[PDB]
Amino acid sequence: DTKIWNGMVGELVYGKADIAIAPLTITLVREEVIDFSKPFMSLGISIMIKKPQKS
Amino acid sequence: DTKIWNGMVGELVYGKADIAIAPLTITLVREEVIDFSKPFMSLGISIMIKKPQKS
Repeated sequence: DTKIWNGMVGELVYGKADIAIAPLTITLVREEVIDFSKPFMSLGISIMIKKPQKS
Repeated sequence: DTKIWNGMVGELVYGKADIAIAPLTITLVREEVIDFSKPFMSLGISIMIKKPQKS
């Protein structure tokens, strides 16, 4: 409704922070409001399961 | 010696091509001469072996 970026983006768009070195997902809506560097950590959705156990 | 980029970079730096949509490794020496987009295909050096031959 207010279309206010909160968080670290709201600290970068509104000038409260000079840069954000943090785990931050580069999305297209975040791309248009702040300039990202090239990604240092490629990742994605992964599968966490228990380790198998003898039974 | 001549410090001439060949290839598609030599087609982009020297204006012979307007854009390069191609499999192209984003390196730092290539970053300074042409502007890359954010990477669409994260990858790296992988291990190709034969499939096991259980018979």
